[PDB]
Amino acid sequence: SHQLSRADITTVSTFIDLNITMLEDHEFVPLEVYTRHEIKDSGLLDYTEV
Amino acid sequence: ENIAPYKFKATMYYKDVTVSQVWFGHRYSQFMGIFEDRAPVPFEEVIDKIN
Repeated sequence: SHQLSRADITTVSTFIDLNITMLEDHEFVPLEVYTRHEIKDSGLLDYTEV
Repeated sequence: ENIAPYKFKATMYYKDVTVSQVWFGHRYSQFMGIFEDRAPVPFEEVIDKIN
């Protein structure tokens, strides 16, 4: 009768779709609640400075 | 939490009053006492004179 392209025929999927994605490369910045400085400044007086 | 102190500029007006007692020997001079005190500057002197 005639030739037919593959895309011309609907295809049913025999594969189970298992979607696994990698974990995003995540960069941890230096985060400090109080720096050694803030902490040194937290003192009401510094004997050294005084 | 704000562990940092509240900071502000101030101005200290005071007079360093040094009374030195000196003994004068024949060939030398010696301090027999140095009283150092810090006196407040009165308001009438900070407002009228200094400022």
